Amino acid sequence: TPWSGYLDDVSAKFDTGVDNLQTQVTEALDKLAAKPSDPALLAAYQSKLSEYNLYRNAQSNTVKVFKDIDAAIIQNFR
Amino acid sequence: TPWSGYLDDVSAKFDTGVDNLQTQVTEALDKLAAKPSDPALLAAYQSKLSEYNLYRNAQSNTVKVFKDIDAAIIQNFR
Amino acid sequence: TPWSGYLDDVSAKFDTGVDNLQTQVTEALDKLAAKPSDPALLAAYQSKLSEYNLYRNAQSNTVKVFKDIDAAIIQNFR
Amino acid sequence: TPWSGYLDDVSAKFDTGVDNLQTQVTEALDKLAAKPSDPALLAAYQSKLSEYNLYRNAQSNTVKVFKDIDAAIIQNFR
Amino acid sequence: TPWSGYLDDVSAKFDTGVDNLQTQVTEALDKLAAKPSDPALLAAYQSKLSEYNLYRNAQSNTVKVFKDIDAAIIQNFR
Amino acid sequence: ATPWSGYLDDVSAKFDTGVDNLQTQVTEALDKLAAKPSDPALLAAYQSKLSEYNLYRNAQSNTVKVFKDIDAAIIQNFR
Amino acid sequence: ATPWSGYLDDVSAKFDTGVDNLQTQVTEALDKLAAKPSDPALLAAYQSKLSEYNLYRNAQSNTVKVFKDIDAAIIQNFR
Amino acid sequence: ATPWSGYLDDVSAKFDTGVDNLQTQVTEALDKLAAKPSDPALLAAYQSKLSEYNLYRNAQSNTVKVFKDIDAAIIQNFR
Amino acid sequence: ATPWSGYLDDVSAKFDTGVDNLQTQVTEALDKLAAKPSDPALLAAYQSKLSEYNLYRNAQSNTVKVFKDIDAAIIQNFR
Amino acid sequence: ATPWSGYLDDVSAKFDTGVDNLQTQVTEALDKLAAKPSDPALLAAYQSKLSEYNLYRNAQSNTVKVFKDIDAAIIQNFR
Amino acid sequence: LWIVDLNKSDLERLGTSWSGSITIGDKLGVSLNQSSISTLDGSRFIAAVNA
Amino acid sequence: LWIVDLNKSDLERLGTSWSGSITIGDKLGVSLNQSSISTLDGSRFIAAVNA
Repeated sequence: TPWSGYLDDVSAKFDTGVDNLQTQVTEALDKLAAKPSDPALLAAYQSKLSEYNLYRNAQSNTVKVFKDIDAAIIQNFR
Repeated sequence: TPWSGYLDDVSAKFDTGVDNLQTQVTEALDKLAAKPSDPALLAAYQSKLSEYNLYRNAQSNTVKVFKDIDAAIIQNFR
Repeated sequence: TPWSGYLDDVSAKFDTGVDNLQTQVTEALDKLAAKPSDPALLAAYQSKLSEYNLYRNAQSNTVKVFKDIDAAIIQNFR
Repeated sequence: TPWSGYLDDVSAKFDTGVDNLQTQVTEALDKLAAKPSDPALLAAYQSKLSEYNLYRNAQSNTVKVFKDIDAAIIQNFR
Repeated sequence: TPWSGYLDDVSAKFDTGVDNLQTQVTEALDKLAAKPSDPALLAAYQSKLSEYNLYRNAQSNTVKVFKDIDAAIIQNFR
Repeated sequence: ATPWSGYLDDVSAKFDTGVDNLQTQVTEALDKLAAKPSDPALLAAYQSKLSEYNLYRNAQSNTVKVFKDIDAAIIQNFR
Repeated sequence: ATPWSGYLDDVSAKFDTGVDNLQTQVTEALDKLAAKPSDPALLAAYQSKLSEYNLYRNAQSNTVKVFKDIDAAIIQNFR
Repeated sequence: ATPWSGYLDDVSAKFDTGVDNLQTQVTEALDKLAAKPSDPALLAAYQSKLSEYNLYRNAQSNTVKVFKDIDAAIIQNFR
Repeated sequence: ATPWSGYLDDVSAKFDTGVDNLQTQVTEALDKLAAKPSDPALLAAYQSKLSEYNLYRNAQSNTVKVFKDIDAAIIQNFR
Repeated sequence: ATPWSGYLDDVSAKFDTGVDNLQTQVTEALDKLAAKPSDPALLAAYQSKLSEYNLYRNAQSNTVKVFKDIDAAIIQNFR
Repeated sequence: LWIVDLNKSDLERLGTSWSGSITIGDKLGVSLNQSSISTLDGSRFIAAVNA
Repeated sequence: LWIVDLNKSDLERLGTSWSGSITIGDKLGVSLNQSSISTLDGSRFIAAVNA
């Protein structure tokens, strides 16, 4: 049923390496939406949202580099 | 006519190596198109689309190299 | 009714995916321009515009990828 | 009717396959030239023109492969 | 073997001269088909398939050369 | 002696034994980085490593193609 | 075996060994400043250290990237 | 006597003997700058040196490739 | 007895003895680049050596066939 | 003493005496460009000269081969 | 024409293998039954079991 | 026709290998059993063990 390649494996390593951020960022937003003027919740959500921004940025570039390295080999088969 | 030469076999091996990718690639497309602005769907699609690209490229180059091996033998029959 | 290709199908999938966003943007810009200084209208308009941008951008990059996979296969018919 | 060869039949199968693309692609241009800065127009023209490109390349490559099969058989009548 | 001419002896020298390449390439194909995006599997298959190509070419040209030498000698019995 | 090998296999193995352990170094430094994606030391390491792995596989595949071309050019002249 | 290293990671290491201790100093300063955030002696110090570390990392990454591009441009011409 | 060198060798070496000392100047400046990364007089020097080195290595490899093609086209016609 | 060698052998061997050491230079430069695949100096050297080697083997194999085709043409007229 | 020249020699000589000076212009261009590779005035000229040289050599070779095959085809009919 | 084929087979694998690495004092690496560099600079052991 | 094959084998491997690098000030360094000095402070050694 499921099928997974090397590139999606490389993504999965990130998904498993950030154990819970996927949920923490969702919750901290709800808390802040409840009372936006609390500087505690503000500092928390700033921390989380920056961590999420980096996690996604690095994930995509890694995948893209491993695509290019494969294309450059398959080009030489002929 | 279930007739399948050696080249057909060589190609079929890839089709049966990537069991479900053929449809996963469309499932991901449909759910992305339902809500284009979601990071989880974007990150999933990228990793599937790239795998499908490299799949079709290796598939076609292998076929061509085998054809060029056969033709050089058949030429020597004279 | 008129002939449509595979790249047409893949394009139209987005047009049908974001069901009304083209209309919603055409409306929100009119009601904004009718009173440019209501912050509720500004806050409404910002989302629709950002959504439209990401929509059209994903739409075109997908098409270009599927084009180049096919040009890569066709190159080996020789 | 005028005389038509086997390569003509093969060629014409494509033209009659893509019933209307031949003209859709021109109308799209005539419209887009009217307002070159309409993204709804651009998104359509990109698709039509990509389809046209793939159509013409598949056509020519097929014709050539059959020319080289026939030439190879005719060579051995001697 | 029931019967083997000089040309067969020549061909068999190549076959017995390459130990197991016949199967090595076969196995490498299935491995790569399982993970078409692993660089290691790609770099392995490129090598095996190149080696196989050269093996078949060298094999087939020699047999022809030896055929022409014999045909030339046989002609002069007349 | 080894299961079998042509001259091209040898040219490949010369790279694979020239970069002594880069394959595992890269395979693990990722497992570090993924667990704490936001540490600048870890990033600068992974950048430096993946650039090496890129160039390695690139030059590896090009050399094989050049030797295959040189052999085909001679075998063609027998006939 | 010695831990294998290439060219690019040795140019990378040149900076790490150029800045003898900045890596630790940057933490020490943060530690003492966090202990007493309103002390202006500490603030100007931490400002200095952090402004240093930022240029250190930037110049490092950029130099590595240029030395990658120079190699890829040559390796392409082997074909 | 001296290691055998062909036409392409004697073309490539022309560049090396053209840029008399650049190969050293680049490493010199690199070390001086790594000693004190935040110094504008060093940065403004190393930018120039590295740009020169890039252009040199690039134009060298392109010219050697063109002179390979000119020869192969002639050799093919012998047969 | 001394190994018999003909006219085509003679013509072929002139190239081998004409290129004094190329045949080994291209092996050393490979072992080096393989030891450090990411140094531009080693790349710029190997590009040259591998080009010269490719051209040598092509010119050799074409010239031998051109001679073989003259001898085979003359022997046909003895009849 | 002076070389015997055939007909193909005359054909080749027409090109050699056609490009009066290019043979040396190319070399001078290279010498100065290699002396100062980063000057676009030098580069813009060398690009032209090198391209003219490539076309000249290519046309010369292709022409000679055609005459060879016409002669060979006539000679064959003597038998 | 009667053709008959019969087969029996019995198989058994059981036990363990080991390898690992330590580091002492930033003086000494030690590695046991690894061809690795012991790259971690910290103690690792790895058992392998099959039954 | 009776065809019989019989086979026995024993092997054993045991012991240690050593190499390292030592540095005295900047100006001096020594490499033991290794092509080059580790550009490293103090000393380092490795004791590969096979059993």
